[PDB]
Amino acid sequence: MASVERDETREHRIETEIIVDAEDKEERAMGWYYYLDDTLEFPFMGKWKKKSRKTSTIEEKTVEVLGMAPDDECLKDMYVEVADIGGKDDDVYTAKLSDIEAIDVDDDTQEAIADWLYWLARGYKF
Repeated sequence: MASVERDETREHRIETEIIVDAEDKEERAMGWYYYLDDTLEFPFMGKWKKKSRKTSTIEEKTVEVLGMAPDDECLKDMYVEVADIGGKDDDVYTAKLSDIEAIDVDDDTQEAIADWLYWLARGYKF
Protein backbone atom coordinates (compact mmCIF):
# COMPACT_ATOMS: atom_id res chain seq x y z
CA MET A 1 0.00 0.00 0.00
CA ALA A 2 1.90 3.13 1.29
CA SER A 3 3.77 3.93 4.56
CA VAL A 4 1.52 7.07 4.94
CA GLU A 5 0.68 6.14 8.62
CA ARG A 6 0.58 9.82 9.80
CA ASP A 7 -0.99 8.66 13.13
CA GLU A 8 -3.17 5.58 13.95
CA THR A 9 -6.29 7.84 14.31
CA ARG A 10 -7.22 7.52 10.61
CA GLU A 11 -6.59 3.74 10.46
CA HIS A 12 -8.92 3.44 13.48
CA ARG A 13 -11.60 5.72 11.91
CA ILE A 14 -11.41 3.84 8.57
CA GLU A 15 -11.76 0.38 10.13
CA THR A 16 -14.25 1.20 12.96
CA GLU A 17 -16.50 3.88 11.33
CA ILE A 18 -15.99 4.34 7.55
CA ILE A 19 -15.87 0.66 6.38
CA VAL A 20 -16.82 -1.18 9.64
CA ASP A 21 -20.12 -2.31 8.00
CA ALA A 22 -18.37 -3.40 4.75
CA GLU A 23 -17.08 -6.84 3.64
CA ASP A 24 -16.30 -6.61 -0.13
CA LYS A 25 -15.38 -3.86 -2.64
CA GLU A 26 -18.96 -2.69 -3.35
CA GLU A 27 -19.73 -2.42 0.39
CA ARG A 28 -16.36 -0.66 1.04
CA ALA A 29 -17.26 1.89 -1.67
CA MET A 30 -20.69 2.32 -0.01
CA GLY A 31 -19.02 2.73 3.43
CA TRP A 32 -16.85 5.59 2.10
CA TYR A 33 -19.81 7.03 0.12
CA TYR A 34 -22.18 7.12 3.13
CA TYR A 35 -19.52 8.62 5.47
CA LEU A 36 -18.61 11.37 2.95
CA ASP A 37 -22.29 12.01 2.06
CA ASP A 38 -23.06 12.46 5.79
CA THR A 39 -19.97 14.63 6.41
CA LEU A 40 -19.33 16.92 3.40
CA GLU A 41 -21.06 20.35 3.64
CA PHE A 42 -21.69 20.49 -0.15
CA PRO A 43 -22.49 22.51 -2.25
CA PHE A 44 -19.06 24.19 -1.88
CA MET A 45 -16.35 25.81 -4.06
CA GLY A 46 -13.25 23.73 -4.91
CA LYS A 47 -10.32 23.42 -7.28
CA TRP A 48 -10.58 20.41 -9.61
CA LYS A 49 -6.82 19.61 -9.87
CA LYS A 50 -7.45 17.27 -12.83
CA LYS A 51 -4.64 14.68 -13.14
CA SER A 52 -3.68 14.83 -16.84
CA ARG A 53 -1.21 14.08 -19.70
CA LYS A 54 -0.39 10.59 -18.20
CA THR A 55 2.57 12.36 -16.46
CA SER A 56 0.62 13.44 -13.32
CA THR A 57 0.30 16.95 -14.80
CA ILE A 58 -2.32 19.01 -12.89
CA GLU A 59 -4.77 20.82 -15.15
CA GLU A 60 -6.38 22.86 -12.37
CA LYS A 61 -9.93 24.20 -12.93
CA THR A 62 -12.00 26.32 -10.50
CA VAL A 63 -15.40 24.72 -9.78
CA GLU A 64 -18.49 24.82 -7.58
CA VAL A 65 -19.32 21.28 -6.37
CA LEU A 66 -23.08 20.58 -6.17
CA GLY A 67 -22.91 17.28 -4.22
CA MET A 68 -21.57 13.74 -4.47
CA ALA A 69 -22.45 11.76 -7.60
CA PRO A 70 -25.23 9.07 -7.36
CA ASP A 71 -24.55 5.84 -5.41
CA ASP A 72 -24.32 4.06 -8.82
CA GLU A 73 -21.19 6.14 -9.53
CA CYS A 74 -20.02 6.00 -5.89
CA LEU A 75 -19.80 2.16 -6.18
CA LYS A 76 -16.84 2.62 -8.59
CA ASP A 77 -14.90 5.57 -7.07
CA MET A 78 -15.70 8.70 -4.99
CA TYR A 79 -17.11 11.35 -7.38
CA VAL A 80 -18.78 14.77 -7.16
CA GLU A 81 -20.95 16.78 -9.55
CA VAL A 82 -19.19 20.10 -10.28
CA ALA A 83 -19.93 23.31 -12.27
CA ASP A 84 -16.94 24.88 -14.06
CA ILE A 85 -16.96 28.51 -12.83
CA GLY A 86 -14.20 29.29 -15.42
CA GLY A 87 -15.80 27.50 -18.44
CA LYS A 88 -19.63 27.19 -18.09
CA ASP A 89 -21.01 28.53 -14.75
CA ASP A 90 -24.37 27.26 -16.21
CA ASP A 91 -23.76 23.49 -16.82
CA VAL A 92 -22.45 20.55 -14.73
CA TYR A 93 -19.75 17.86 -15.06
CA THR A 94 -18.54 15.04 -12.75
CA ALA A 95 -15.07 14.87 -11.14
CA LYS A 96 -13.26 12.36 -8.91
CA LEU A 97 -13.18 13.51 -5.29
CA SER A 98 -9.57 12.23 -5.64
CA ASP A 99 -8.91 15.20 -8.01
CA ILE A 100 -10.74 17.86 -5.90
CA GLU A 101 -9.37 20.24 -3.30
CA ALA A 102 -12.23 21.99 -1.47
CA ILE A 103 -12.01 25.74 -0.78
CA ASP A 104 -13.30 27.53 2.38
CA VAL A 105 -15.21 24.47 3.70
CA ASP A 106 -15.77 23.37 7.31
CA ASP A 107 -13.20 21.32 9.25
CA ASP A 108 -15.45 18.22 9.04
CA THR A 109 -15.63 18.52 5.21
CA GLN A 110 -11.85 19.11 4.97
CA GLU A 111 -11.37 16.10 7.30
CA ALA A 112 -13.30 13.74 5.01
CA ILE A 113 -11.29 15.02 2.00
CA ALA A 114 -7.91 14.70 3.81
CA ASP A 115 -8.87 11.20 5.05
CA TRP A 116 -9.73 10.20 1.46
CA LEU A 117 -6.38 11.61 0.19
CA TYR A 118 -4.51 9.18 2.52
CA TRP A 119 -6.62 6.33 1.05
CA LEU A 120 -5.75 7.66 -2.46
CA ALA A 121 -2.01 7.63 -1.56
CA ARG A 122 -2.46 4.07 -0.13
CA GLY A 123 -3.51 2.74 -3.56
CA TYR A 124 -7.03 1.92 -2.19
CA LYS A 125 -8.61 -1.15 -0.50
CA PHE A 126 -11.61 -1.49 -2.90
